[PDB]
Amino acid sequence: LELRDSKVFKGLLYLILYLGNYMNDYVRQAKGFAIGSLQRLPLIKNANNTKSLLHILDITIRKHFPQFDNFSPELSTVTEAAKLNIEAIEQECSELIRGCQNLQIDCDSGALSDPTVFHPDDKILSVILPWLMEGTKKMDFLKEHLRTMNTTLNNAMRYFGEQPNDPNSKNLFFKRVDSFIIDYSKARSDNLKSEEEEASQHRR
Amino acid sequence: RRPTRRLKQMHWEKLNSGLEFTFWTGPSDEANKILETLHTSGVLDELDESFAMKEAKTLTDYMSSELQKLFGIHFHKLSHKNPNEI
Amino acid sequence: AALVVDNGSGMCKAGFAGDDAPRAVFPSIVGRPRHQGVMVGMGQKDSYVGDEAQSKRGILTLKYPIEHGIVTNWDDMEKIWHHTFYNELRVAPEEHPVLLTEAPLNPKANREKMTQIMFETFNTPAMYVAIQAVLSLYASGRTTGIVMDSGDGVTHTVPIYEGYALPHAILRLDLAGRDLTDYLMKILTERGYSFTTTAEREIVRDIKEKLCYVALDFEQEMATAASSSSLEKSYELPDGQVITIGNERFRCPEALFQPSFLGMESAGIHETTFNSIMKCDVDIRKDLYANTVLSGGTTMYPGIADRMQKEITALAPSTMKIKIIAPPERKYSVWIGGSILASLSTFQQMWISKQEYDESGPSIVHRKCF
Amino acid sequence: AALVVDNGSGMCKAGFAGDDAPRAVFPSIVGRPRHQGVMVGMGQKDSYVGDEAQSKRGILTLKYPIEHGIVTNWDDMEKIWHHTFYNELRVAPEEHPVLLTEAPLNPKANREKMTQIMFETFNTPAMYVAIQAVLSLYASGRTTGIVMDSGDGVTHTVPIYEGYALPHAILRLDLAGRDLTDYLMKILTERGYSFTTTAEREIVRDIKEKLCYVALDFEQEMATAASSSSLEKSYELPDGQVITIGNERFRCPEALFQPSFLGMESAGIHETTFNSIMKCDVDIRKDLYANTVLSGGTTMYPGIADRMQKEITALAPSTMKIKIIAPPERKYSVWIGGSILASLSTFQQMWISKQEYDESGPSIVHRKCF
Amino acid sequence: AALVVDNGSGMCKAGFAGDDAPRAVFPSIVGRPRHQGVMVGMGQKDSYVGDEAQSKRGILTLKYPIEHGIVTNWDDMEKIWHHTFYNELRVAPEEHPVLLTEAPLNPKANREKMTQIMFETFNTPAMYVAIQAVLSLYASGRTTGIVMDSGDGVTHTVPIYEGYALPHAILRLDLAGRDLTDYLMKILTERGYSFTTTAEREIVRDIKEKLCYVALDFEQEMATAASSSSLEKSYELPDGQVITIGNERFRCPEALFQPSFLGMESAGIHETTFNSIMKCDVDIRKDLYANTVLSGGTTMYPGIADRMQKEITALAPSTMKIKIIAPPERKYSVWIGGSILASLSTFQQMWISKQEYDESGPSIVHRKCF
Amino acid sequence: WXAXCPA
Amino acid sequence: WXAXCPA
Ligand SMILES: Nc1ncnc2c1ncn2[C@@H]1O[C@H](COP(=O)(O)OP(=O)(O)O)[C@@H](O)[C@H]1O
Ligand SMILES: Nc1ncnc2c1ncn2[C@@H]1O[C@H](COP(=O)(O)OP(=O)(O)O)[C@@H](O)[C@H]1O
Ligand SMILES: Nc1ncnc2c1ncn2[C@@H]1O[C@H](COP(=O)(O)OP(=O)(O)O)[C@@H](O)[C@H]1O
Ligand SMILES: [Mg+2]
Ligand SMILES: [Mg+2]
Ligand SMILES: [Mg+2]
Repeated sequence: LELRDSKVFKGLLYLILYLGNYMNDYVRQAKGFAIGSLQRLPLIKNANNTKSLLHILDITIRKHFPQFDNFSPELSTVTEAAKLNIEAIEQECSELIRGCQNLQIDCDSGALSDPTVFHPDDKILSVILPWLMEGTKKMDFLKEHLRTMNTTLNNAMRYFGEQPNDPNSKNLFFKRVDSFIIDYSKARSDNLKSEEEEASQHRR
Repeated sequence: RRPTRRLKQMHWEKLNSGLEFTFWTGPSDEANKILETLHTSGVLDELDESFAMKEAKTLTDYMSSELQKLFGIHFHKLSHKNPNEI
Repeated sequence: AALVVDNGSGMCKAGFAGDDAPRAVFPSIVGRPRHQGVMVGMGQKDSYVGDEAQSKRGILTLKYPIEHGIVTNWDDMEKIWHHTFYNELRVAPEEHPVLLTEAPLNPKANREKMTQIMFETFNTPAMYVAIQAVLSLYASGRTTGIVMDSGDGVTHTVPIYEGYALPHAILRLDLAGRDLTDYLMKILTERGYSFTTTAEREIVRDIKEKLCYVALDFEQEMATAASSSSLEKSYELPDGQVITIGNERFRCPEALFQPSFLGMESAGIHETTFNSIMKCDVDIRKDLYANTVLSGGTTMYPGIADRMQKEITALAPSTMKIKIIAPPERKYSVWIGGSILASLSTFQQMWISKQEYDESGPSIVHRKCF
Repeated sequence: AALVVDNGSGMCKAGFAGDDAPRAVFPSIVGRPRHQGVMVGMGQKDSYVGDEAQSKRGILTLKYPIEHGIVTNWDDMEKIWHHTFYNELRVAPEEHPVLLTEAPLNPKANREKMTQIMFETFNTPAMYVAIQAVLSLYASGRTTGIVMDSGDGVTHTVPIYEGYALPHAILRLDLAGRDLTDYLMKILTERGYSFTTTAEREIVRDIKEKLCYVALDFEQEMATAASSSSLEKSYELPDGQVITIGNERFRCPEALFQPSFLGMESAGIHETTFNSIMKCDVDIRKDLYANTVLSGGTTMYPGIADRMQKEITALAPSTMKIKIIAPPERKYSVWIGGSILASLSTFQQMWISKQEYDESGPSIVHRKCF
Repeated sequence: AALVVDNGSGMCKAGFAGDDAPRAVFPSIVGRPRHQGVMVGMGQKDSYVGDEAQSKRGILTLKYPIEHGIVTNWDDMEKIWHHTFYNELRVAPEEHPVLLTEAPLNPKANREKMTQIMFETFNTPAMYVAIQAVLSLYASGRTTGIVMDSGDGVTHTVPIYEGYALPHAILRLDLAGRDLTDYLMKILTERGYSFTTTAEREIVRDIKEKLCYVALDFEQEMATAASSSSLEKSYELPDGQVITIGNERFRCPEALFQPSFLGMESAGIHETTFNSIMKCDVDIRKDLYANTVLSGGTTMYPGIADRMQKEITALAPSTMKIKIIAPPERKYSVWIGGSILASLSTFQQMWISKQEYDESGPSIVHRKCF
Repeated sequence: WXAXCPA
Repeated sequence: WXAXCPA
């Protein structure tokens, strides 16, 4: 939701497209691109290979676009979400419902249903039943939360043009955005280190 | 506005299918002011000078293309010898 | 003259088309100083690449940019390629096309990244990328056979046919030179020698290349080594200390044929080669058996040709005939095969021209050179 | 009953099988008087072993017979064992079997001489050698997990899926409590305190045992200590002077997680645990993550369990759950586990009989024990 | 015109950058009279510092403001610098930067007060504090080698490889010429000469600087000295008395290699250097054995180079070639090395400017100097 | 040890 | 020094 409702990220994306379309040929003047195309920025170099397209984007942003000066603090949940595996979380969580659903048939009509075979000193029935009702109430909350995350993630995906049906895109969605963020920060750090030292040398 | 000289092409993947639901479709005024700012800022002029590509520097066979590769591989020891010698 | 640069996990070989030996062969490492510098005015660099890193490896943290055949650091890989052209070869790639070598079953991301990096940072006029295993048979002079590609990365068995790699029949194997190097220091601690740092890993690699060998019979050699001191050999460390290894000579290379020593469920290189052949068609099975070629530095152990032939003979049917081809130049088989392909007159057809790259984009590498 | 002797680099614990605590716990130091005896009234023994040397440590040169878990001086080790059986345990070894402990990945000559000494000097009826880390898991009532042992010489991570340890995934580092003591006295000179001699080394160990603690966030805690006060603690030396230590309280334990302070390229105690788990099977990784067990005196710092959990969580995938188990009596976990093993009825067939050693010599220790 | 002041425990050498020899060398002693003046005509002062104190050493109580490389009296230290700049160099420090030297492993408060005093009492434009052992390597012109800097209070070894120092292998010994002087006057009572007062210590120091030497074989020379009188030498006291010293000539310098005579547990200087090399990595040990550099006034004994070579050769492996460098001007190696540093063009970016000190304070020296 | 460390 | 030695 934060990425979808961030005007700074959209504005920065619009700026890159205009810069890219200026260099591109008239036959490939596209009006949009996928998020995965952001990796081509560091691999383009000038004549002396000193600076990249991302390197000069830092100076341009920090000279005529003060609004997009620093978006990393604005979008921090994206960086944290990049370390999570959505497919693994979905598989792990959905396993719990399968266990709970199977437990209900076992306690009510399965092997555990019959109390004759139970030992007299066997409090398994007297322990599972109080917890099962409480667990079911917590279980519906997890089911709602799973669908809520799936709906929001899918809605935020088609907004950026990513394919939701592709399993590859679901896993690597926030990581691709995170990969662009660290690249921008590294370029900004390199830009400050090179330029400030040059200015200090001239002053002294 | 187009540059006077060819520059480095920054290829992309384009958009999956079309602009049916993506935010690129929306013609918000925020996108418009970026175009006018870039057209006036001293950025497009700098791109032509620094990002000019280094030109290109380029450097009757009835025989099957596939079999050409095989013959050179087996007879690599006789590259310097004419076909009359082979 | 088209450059033939064969990047590798352990060593990268560079040269020119038509030559019979690589011009520059240096280790593929990028080391950085872990200690602060006190002497001013020396102009010490920030990162050392190649032979410079090895010479000063005592005060560096050597990191291999390529691990298990996948480039985990695309910033250090550009450093090595930059060092290969300007420093070791002293040739500008502006007027020389560059030939690169992939690995079997390579991810598509690496394929496009290699093309994008060199076509922009180095802007070479042309490029062609080929499989390392495919080039191994080209150097031997035969186009059909099965290659037991091994090295410092991951062992690959690629049964190529008519110069084309079979995609389904390729079997991977993580047993390589680095695993044996790590296993050698684990069993060398039984005699009281402790090599743990990355600087001392290079020392163990020197021991493996000079003293280690493959025994024809493991059980017979084990009893002989314990009974008599004939098998023991002495090695001298750079600091002057003399070490002695008694039975580790034939125990570290033996891990190739018995991976259970390292705890891997997968079978040895003797069974992987047999398994790969079975995946191919029945009619072409006869040709592959008699045209098996070893390649890479891992298969350079003395006696590995005889041990492989004997062990694969039992697994194979008695009707089949075994002929393990082990050329003496198998260390540079990948590079030599690349030079042969580059020098071909018909090789000009499948160049990836700079002009064609711009109009098509990085995706041209998948369909042009395959 | 069977004696359970757990010889350690810093301290050695001896007792009886079935007991819940070691009977005698004394430092494993042998000291000799450097000065010349002047009086004749008292005995003035040639050498002092154990707590006797600690009391008179001013006039002796304390020497540790064990370094990094390897017995460097076998003449002094015979003195300690002779002191354990005849002065502390006050029992005859000729009637009771003896159980010993050896660190993993040790020289074969270390445990070969242990068998020879036991069966020729003390004439013990039986003997056995067990891995120190394996016994640490038994004291916690578990048979599936990873044990993070850390003492004076060795800090080894031994993942134990079943009753037997996994040999291929054992990681051993030569960074332990003794290394931190040498680092503590190195950074203590920054405040003007100089401890050089071995007698002064025992003073530093007392400071480390009482004031040092592991900070949850090293970077944040360093800034807090920069504001002075609220963190300096006063310690009283045996002379009588009062010394104050500030940021040195958490800097010394921080060398565990950042070995770069000591100039060692090896990874920290948090990464070496994650690396050890990664060498196991995918199915077993789930159990090892949730059953991590700490042991040894080095892991007794206040807050090491909390800091270790945070570091592993960042490295490990977020799906897995991390649960670090820190038993209150983890200092004596190695001995307690040995007591359980010795008291078992099934273990009676694992003893090495005196006749068995005679027929095969000292070499039987490798084949039987593990 | 940077000032290079090398304050030492015994002597402080002050001069100018770019020269080859120190401009002024005087003892670093501040003495005050213990009597009361009787003549009013003479312009008696309160305290005498430098060569003036030595001339009147029979009356004053000489005190060393620097002890073991640590300034134990900051009131007296200011007097020496005030005497150095305005009387010996006769220059104003308000326009020239000052380079200072400090022993390694010194208290952090020592160099903090050095920065504060000059920046507030003399108002020097800049500063830099360098390690004494590092500067000694600059004088020799080398870049790799272990430097033994045995002075008057501190004996320290700092190994440097290709300009990158190793902070973990630095060993410091608190045994130097001043401790030998204290030991020399102790054994001089065995013949009938009693030197007790601080004024008479300078007489003993003159005896050591002319007659003492290092014997190649102490055990052999001890028997020879007790069987003849060829080793006896006669020295003339300032009062006219003639004293004769025999076996004490090679016994006082022998405490350097066998500190057990002084009652210290520290190893000899030959073992300290070897222990420092052993702490280094294996790959750099070969280059450190052949580039050992000696400096300081303590290492000026006749034959110390030959004795050190023999002692290290026994400990070092036989294959290695030990080459000890003993330049004839090793007494002023620290100052000469500092002259090259101050005159370097690259060094102008590492000066501690006044503005940088103003914003932070005395703590700036920690993060800007090694 | 023998080669490496001190032990 | 403070604690240890004399300096
Ligand atoms: N003579 C030899 N004997 C045994 N092993 C060797 C020998 N030469 C090289 N090796 C091993 O082979 C590895 C070199 O692998 P290499 O073939 O260069 O990899 P790649 O195929 O990627 O180029 C080294 O790490 C070394 O351990
Ligand atoms: N309370 C404590 N806090 C910090 N460190 C401790 C504590 N108790 C013991 N240690 C450290 O543990 C080491 C010994 O631990 P232990 O494993 O019991 O002996 P050993 O290492 O000889 O087997 C000592 O060197 C000491 O530095
Ligand atoms: N020619 C000499 N032979 C032996 N020892 C000497 C000689 N000259 C000076 N020394 C000793 O060296 C000590 C300090 O010398 P020096 O290195 O100049 O001091 P610093 O280390 O402060 O520069 C003096 O105490 C003196 O005893
Ligand atoms: Mg290869
Ligand atoms: Mg222990
Ligand atoms: Mg000096």
